[PDB]
Amino acid sequence: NQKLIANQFNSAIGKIQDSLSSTPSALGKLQDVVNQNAQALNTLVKQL
Amino acid sequence: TNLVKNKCVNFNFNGLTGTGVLTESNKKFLPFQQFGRDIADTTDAVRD
Repeated sequence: NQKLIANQFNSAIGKIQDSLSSTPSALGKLQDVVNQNAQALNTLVKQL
Repeated sequence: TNLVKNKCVNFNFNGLTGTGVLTESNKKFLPFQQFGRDIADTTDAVRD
């Protein structure tokens, strides 16, 4: 079933690109880290 | 005293004291406006 398996694999990879793009919250985990650091730094500056 | 620009200078403007480089500002300062301030209380821009 080599041929079948190869097609299935290729199809799945193709969806990956679409998935990340469509779902805005896909990389939310990474984004959260960025926001928290920025948020903290703003507060420090504000305190002055 | 004569204005100095593009060099670190200690400046006293109308009773406001700060040490910073002075450069020409492209800010569209409104006429009524005299000082421009950043998030911090420090004055980002000053009118001669």
